[PDB]
Amino acid sequence: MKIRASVRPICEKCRLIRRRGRIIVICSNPKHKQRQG
Amino acid sequence: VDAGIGVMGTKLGMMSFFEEDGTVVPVTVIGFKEGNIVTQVKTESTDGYNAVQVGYERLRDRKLTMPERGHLNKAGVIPMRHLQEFRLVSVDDFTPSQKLLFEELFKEGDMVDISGTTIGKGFQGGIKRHNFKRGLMTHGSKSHRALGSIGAGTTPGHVYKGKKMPGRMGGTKTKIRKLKIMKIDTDLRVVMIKGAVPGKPGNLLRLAPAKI
Amino acid sequence: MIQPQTHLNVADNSGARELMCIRIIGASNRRYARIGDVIVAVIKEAIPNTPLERSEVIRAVVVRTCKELKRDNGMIIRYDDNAAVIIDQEGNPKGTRIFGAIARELRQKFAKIVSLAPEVL
Amino acid sequence: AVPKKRTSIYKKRIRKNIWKKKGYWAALKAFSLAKSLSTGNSKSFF
Amino acid sequence: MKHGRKIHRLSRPADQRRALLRGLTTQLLKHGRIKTTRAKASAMRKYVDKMITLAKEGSLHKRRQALGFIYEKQIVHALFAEVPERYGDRNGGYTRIIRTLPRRGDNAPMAYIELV
Amino acid sequence: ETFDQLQKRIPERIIEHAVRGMLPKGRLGRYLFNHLKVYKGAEHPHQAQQPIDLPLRDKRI
RNA sequence: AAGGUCACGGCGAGACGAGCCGUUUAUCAUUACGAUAGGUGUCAAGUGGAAGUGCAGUGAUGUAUGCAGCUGAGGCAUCCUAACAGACCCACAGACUUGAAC
RNA sequence: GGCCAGUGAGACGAUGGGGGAUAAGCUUCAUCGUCGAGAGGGAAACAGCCCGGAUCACCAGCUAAGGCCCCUAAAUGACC
RNA sequence: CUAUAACGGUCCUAAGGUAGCGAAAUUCCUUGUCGGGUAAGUUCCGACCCGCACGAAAGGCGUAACGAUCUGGGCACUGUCUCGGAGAGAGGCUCGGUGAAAUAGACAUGUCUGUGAAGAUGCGGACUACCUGCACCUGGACAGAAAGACCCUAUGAAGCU
RNA sequence: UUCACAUCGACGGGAAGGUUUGGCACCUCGAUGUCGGCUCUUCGCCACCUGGGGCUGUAGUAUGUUCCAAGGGUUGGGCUGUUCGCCCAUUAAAGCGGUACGUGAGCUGGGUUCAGAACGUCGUGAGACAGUUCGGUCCAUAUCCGGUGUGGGCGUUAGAGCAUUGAGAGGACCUUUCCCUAGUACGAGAGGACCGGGAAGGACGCACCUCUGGUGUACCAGUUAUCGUGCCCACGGUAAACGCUGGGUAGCCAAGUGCGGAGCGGAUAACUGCUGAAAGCAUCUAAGUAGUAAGCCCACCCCAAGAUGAGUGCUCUCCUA
Repeated sequence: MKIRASVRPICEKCRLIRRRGRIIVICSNPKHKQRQG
Repeated sequence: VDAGIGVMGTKLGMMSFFEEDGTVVPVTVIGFKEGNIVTQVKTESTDGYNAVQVGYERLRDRKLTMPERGHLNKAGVIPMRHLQEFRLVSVDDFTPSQKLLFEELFKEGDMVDISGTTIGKGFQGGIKRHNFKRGLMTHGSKSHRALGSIGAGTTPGHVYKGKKMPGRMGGTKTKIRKLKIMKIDTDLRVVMIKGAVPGKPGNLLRLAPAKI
Repeated sequence: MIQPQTHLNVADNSGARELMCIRIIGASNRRYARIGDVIVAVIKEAIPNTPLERSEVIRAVVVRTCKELKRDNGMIIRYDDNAAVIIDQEGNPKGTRIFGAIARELRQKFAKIVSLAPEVL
Repeated sequence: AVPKKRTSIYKKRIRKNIWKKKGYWAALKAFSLAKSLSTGNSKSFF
Repeated sequence: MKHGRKIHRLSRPADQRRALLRGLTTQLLKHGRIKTTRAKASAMRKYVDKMITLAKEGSLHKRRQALGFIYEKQIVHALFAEVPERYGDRNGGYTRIIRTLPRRGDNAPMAYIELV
Repeated sequence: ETFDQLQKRIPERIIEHAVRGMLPKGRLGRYLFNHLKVYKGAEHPHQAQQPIDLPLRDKRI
């Protein structure tokens, strides 16, 4: 996990998904798996 | 909800059973003044739950009032003092007409729970009710054995309810759990049970199988 | 019952005479050390021809005690002194000849203390 | 320990009448003992 | 708590209680009928039953323990010459605890001891 | 304690908690609190005064 | 009236109230109840050899009677004593209204 | 002008600023409003915010501020 | 070699601290650094001298004996303690007699939370509580005392220099 | 080693909290008693450990960081009045704070350093130091609220004796090594698992006195001084509330003895998902739905219909004029 509350989608496959109210960021690399603000 | 009917018996001192392996176990000795006759069953039809109502201590008729002895003679049984039910799930086959149930049902079931009136100790302090600590016995101290602080400062303005004060310690019933059975006596009407029942020899004692 | 300020005599010839035991290991009660519990001893006095001097923290084993010892056989064993064996964490002591008798339940964890003992009761 | 204020006529007549009602309860016992002290075979009061 | 402590202690300390027992059972054996309080009455009942049955078997050892317990000299020797002739076949129960009116000044429950 | 926990556990405390804050909670709303008769079953045990159904004026339910 | 309360004899219950157990021709007989407390008689149990006498010793003392003597808060038996005499509270179909069948 | 008093500790709110850290229900000034010395209504309660200035009576009506589901008076009002 | 100053010059005074002592009843930094004691020692003892701010009759440095003096350590000893427990008295509890006191606006005298002279049983909302005793405990009533000894004001009082 | 975002993050910026030092002087000086310790709470999460997970420059052990989660725990000591802090032995870990020092109408030391004295320094001096040292009275019968126990009255629509359902509330739901799996996965070796079981502990709690004891002024036994029982013997009194000792039954107690902490029970927080659309690709979700936390609830032990919503069941009694 990364609670980076405001970082952009940073890898070239960082899809941006709002699930259950919260905004998360997924990518192929598990580094970029973030839950945003 | 209990997992089965139990009995009730009286405590008759403690001793030590010598197992033939060589161990020495401290057992309590249970007697039975009169058989635990099922007096009144309460099923799902005529009552909101299902329970089997047994009793104990056959007595003289002068010892027992008119509603009590009328209730016991409604079942056609002997007049007896003690009277308790066990709530049991609706698969029961128990007639309230003089089921003098024998005590064989606990030996293979080597786990039993017991309930009883513990011995009362009267109005005892906080040093033995709730296992507090005493103050300094010396070094100029004055709060020996006392209760200490009671609450917080100005912002509560009161003391919290359920705060540990002195009060009457013993007298209520307790249940100690999963107590492994031992050598019954089919002629001495006596059951060995390895443990320590609540109370001195003489009191009533619920003896009902486990609820694990 | 071995408090963390007791004096225990030695039960071996490791090089000490008695010890101030400090703060037992294993059983986390630490205000009641029964048999078989290792203790973080410090040397109160010793034999001055051995590499065990004064003020030396060591680990030892409580092998005798003035407090009773409940056995399942019905017996209760108790001594008149307190004794420890200057021990290492790999079983055996660094002192060979064990002085005084011990019990036999500590054979299930400390077999070298029993095998080097004069009497096992 | 020192009382902050005083009590009413209300609470005082309550407590004093509980005290005197506690005196009422210990004379029907004395009426029973005075009635058993009368003519009858009782093994007491020599 | 007092579970099973069957000594009956009075409002007096231990040795003073012993002297109250010995003196009041002594003058109880002197006059026969006596006015006590009820705690003093039962406390006389146990010990004076012990002193009637003590010199029931009139040996020297019983007479010397009995003379050791009772204060007055000439009342022990008036006792074993009286208790087998009177209190034979009674087999216990040598007194009676006839109660009376309470005492003016204390409301003390006041009792009255016989020899029957 | 949430709404589904009472509605699974004791449902007739739901409405009984809704209307108790609707009545004037003094000595008189406490008297007309007992006028409420909520039952979880499909049938009520009352045959008191032949209870006529309640008239509604609420177009949004 | 049923049932309680006082009194009574107490408790493994208890500050006081509470609570609990008794409150007597207190079994009679073929087999669980009608011994509450004290005393008594015995049995566990504690300390541990009592007094008196004899014997040995100059005497301190030891020894036999004699696990004797006292203790008996515990168990059982026993009605010998006290549970006698009483008193008091609560009574007299349980307001009014609907529905069902009888 | 004559006789004759108090008062000379102010407080908050808007604007104009200084001190502060453009921090304080902070401090000091300048104009104004209220309280002080002001009741009532709205603000859940609550000196200074809004309406408003209480001679008294009425089991009279119309309104300002503000509100119209229930507690608690009036719309479970209409249309976007 | 790194140092440190035997030694030197200069300014100002009346003179620039002698012996001995020295992180001391004196050392702020500081729990200075080292050694001893202790498992571990801001306390203790022995030293170095960087003495904020020792020092020679406001005496300095020592020491036998002495001290209800201060302080550091050790042996024996124990409920001081781990960790409490039992028993005996005088109270406490009950009954009968006698019988006050401080205090007190009237008290029909809840909890949370919020507001308010910014810490509310008394105002607001909610929740909780049948009435009334007895025995203990003292968190609140900004509890009782007693016109705050501390702080400031008085064109106050007094002692002393 | 490459690589801003495994982990730190310079130069800067934006917040929350009211736990430090501060600023204001708004309540209180006809009195709101500071700092530390003992006793005893309760609460927050900004998490030290325990439970679940993500990422890792995570091979495994152990981690680093972070999410959910405050149920429970958070040692014994040497120094100091100490808070803090240093050190020793450890432990799963030895958390930080609020409650006016949380708590002196519950209790004791340094201090608002009170009155005596001494050292340094300042002052001509009296005296003084946010310098040091020695000594230095701390009160109290609870009126009310609050609490813990325990009644009495009345009510519960006739009056009772029992028997229980349980709304609501309490307590308990804690934790560590060791062994099998297995020296197996993994690793060149060295090391050494997850998961699922067992066993021994620790604290806590409920009991009990069968054993081991402490006490035991019911007791019995030894002995000193003395006075009485006429005297010897033998006893009794006193040497506070045992003369001093030696043991002890029944009580009470633990250090002793038993037992407890159970749940393929329900729903969830973080997360992993299964189909799966708004953008014919996708995505844990927008429809539905699955695993799963020491957390919530239920089950567990006790009280419990004053639960005025006052319950349910059985049984007794209301007669005479």
